[PDB]
Amino acid sequence: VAKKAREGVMEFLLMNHPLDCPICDQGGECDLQDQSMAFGSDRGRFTEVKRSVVDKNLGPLVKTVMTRCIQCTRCVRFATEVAGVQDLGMLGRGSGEEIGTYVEKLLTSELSGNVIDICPVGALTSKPFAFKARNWELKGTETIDVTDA
Amino acid sequence: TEAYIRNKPGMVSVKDMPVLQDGPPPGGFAPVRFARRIPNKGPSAVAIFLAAFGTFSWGMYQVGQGNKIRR
Ligand code: SF4
Ligand code: SF4
Repeated sequence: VAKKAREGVMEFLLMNHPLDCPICDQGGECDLQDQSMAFGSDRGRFTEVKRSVVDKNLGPLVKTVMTRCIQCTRCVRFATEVAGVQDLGMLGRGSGEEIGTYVEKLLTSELSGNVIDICPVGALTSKPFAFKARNWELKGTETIDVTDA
Repeated sequence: TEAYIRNKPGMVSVKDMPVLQDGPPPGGFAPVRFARRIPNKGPSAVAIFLAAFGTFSWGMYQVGQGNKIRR
């Protein structure tokens, strides 16, 4: 029962997902990717035209290709609980449901990098780290911070 | 993701859809040969021995006649 539930749900997501992994960074880090590879099926049965939306700008920190906004509301819940400023919001209906400030404003708050870490699928991504590297290429050293206190 | 890619044109069900054209023609091309076969058809024993001995005797007779002439 649980196995088939997961298989079907992953089937629906990857059905109406875009198909641009080899340019979409977070490819190699993506939850949706690893979750599909480990728990979902292996073949898709779908031919018809998908849905696509226009990308969005949120200042020079978090660029978004909203073609892949899978309607999780992680960013919305973060921006309304931890950040403090209520700008992001989920608007629309049905398959035609986007996430974006309605008056093309920016996001004048900190923790927006935390937004780009929260958002699992690679849509909200750091602009100054646009396409410089995948994750499997670089090594991580665990340090502390000196800018803040 | 397979139906029309494999074959779109006119099938009613997923079976009898494709045309493959991969392997051999009907018949196995031949029965082939694998066993060695080296025919032995040369003059076996007595032919070659008589040839050698007879040509030797006759060559000696010719040497005799020639040495007679030369003397
Ligand atoms: S975020 Fe989605 S589209 Fe991008 S690499 Fe992952 S699976 Fe591919
Ligand atoms: S994970 Fe990111 S791109 Fe996907 S629905 Fe949530 S906010 Fe949108």
